[PDB]
Amino acid sequence: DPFTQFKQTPLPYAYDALEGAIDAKTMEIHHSKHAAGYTANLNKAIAGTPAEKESIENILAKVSQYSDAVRNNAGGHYNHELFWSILTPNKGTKPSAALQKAIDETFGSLDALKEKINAAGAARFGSGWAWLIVDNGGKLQVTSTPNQDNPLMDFTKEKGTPILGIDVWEHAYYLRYQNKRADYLTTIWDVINWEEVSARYEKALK
Amino acid sequence: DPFTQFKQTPLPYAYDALEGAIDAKTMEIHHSKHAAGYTANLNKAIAGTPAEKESIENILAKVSQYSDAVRNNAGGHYNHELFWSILTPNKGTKPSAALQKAIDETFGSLDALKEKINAAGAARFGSGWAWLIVDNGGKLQVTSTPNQDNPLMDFTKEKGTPILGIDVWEHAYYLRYQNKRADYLTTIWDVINWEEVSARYEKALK
Ligand SMILES: [Mn+2]
Ligand SMILES: [Mn+2]
Repeated sequence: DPFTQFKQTPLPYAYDALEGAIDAKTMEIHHSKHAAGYTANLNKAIAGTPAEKESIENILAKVSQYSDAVRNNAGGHYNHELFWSILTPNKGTKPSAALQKAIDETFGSLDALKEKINAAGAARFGSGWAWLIVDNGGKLQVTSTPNQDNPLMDFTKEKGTPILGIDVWEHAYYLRYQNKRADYLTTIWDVINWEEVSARYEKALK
Repeated sequence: DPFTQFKQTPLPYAYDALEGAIDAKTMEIHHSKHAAGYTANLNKAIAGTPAEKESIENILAKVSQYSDAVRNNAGGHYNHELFWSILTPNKGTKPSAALQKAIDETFGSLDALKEKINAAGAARFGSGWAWLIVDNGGKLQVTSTPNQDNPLMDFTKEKGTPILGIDVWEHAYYLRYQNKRADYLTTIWDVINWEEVSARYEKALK
């Protein structure tokens, strides 16, 4: 049906393509059950409200005006859509020259950035997400959020445009890693698509 | 070491005793990794603080006065300790006459109570717990809380003494049920120890 407000973008890889870090079963359930449910519930939650024809960014920017169902499913849809786009089976991507320079000046090195993201992800108690954002000063920042909340939401304290998010809900890693979230965080870097992260950074600065 | 403030209780059954509803691998990780960590981090968090010599119930009753590490691990330890005690491989336990009468007058029947708990469990977005509590007027209530929070905490909306808690963190059900939290909730009734729930009820009314 072309007329639904929100859709899942087709995945640019197979469910078993990311086995360097994420098992195939997780990819399939995570995409076709969890994430698909956020999209369907978002379409339902916005129906008949002022969010009905708004962009996802605009819904998040005014999210406190809407029901909790809009919040949780708008976050869910946005976050997962971003997450799929920043994974890849192709090894060895790296930040653009401009992103690399910004990472080095802000954190020291790519390793130092990964350490900070890993630590933020580990420190998120319960369900949530780790983020790399561009703030309203054009500055890079590492944050985390609970549940499906994100740095675009009106009430979020550390606001900015996400260029990278890593899912630390237990559903994202339990089948392969069980309690070992830190091993998931260490390993996921092998499938992060730094070309996509870099394209998002370019747009955030414009 | 007899002098630590908090210790875990070993399971009063085998890890595979609950395989009607819960896989052995989950029981082992859940008790030896997640719940062991909450106990250890609780003992560390309260050390050298006023919580250091307080009972777990008293810590929780003032938990807003302490750090997040105290709140999260005090809840974690209490909730898991209660959880293990209300599971059993002994099939066909039933509420005591006193508890059954209160259940029937408040909810209508045992099935009605189960429905209500299953619904609270399903509606808890993110990580948390579903609870049956005895409130401060002696009456039964069904609630849910986020993360490791619980009804003994000073800032919980619906306060009371828990007699039954069901863990709806993904780690509690993902290996066996994946996204199907509702199937987990339906099935877990097979292993609820109503004899322990009834003992907790009797004590709560005092
Ligand atoms: Mn997810
Ligand atoms: Mn648990």
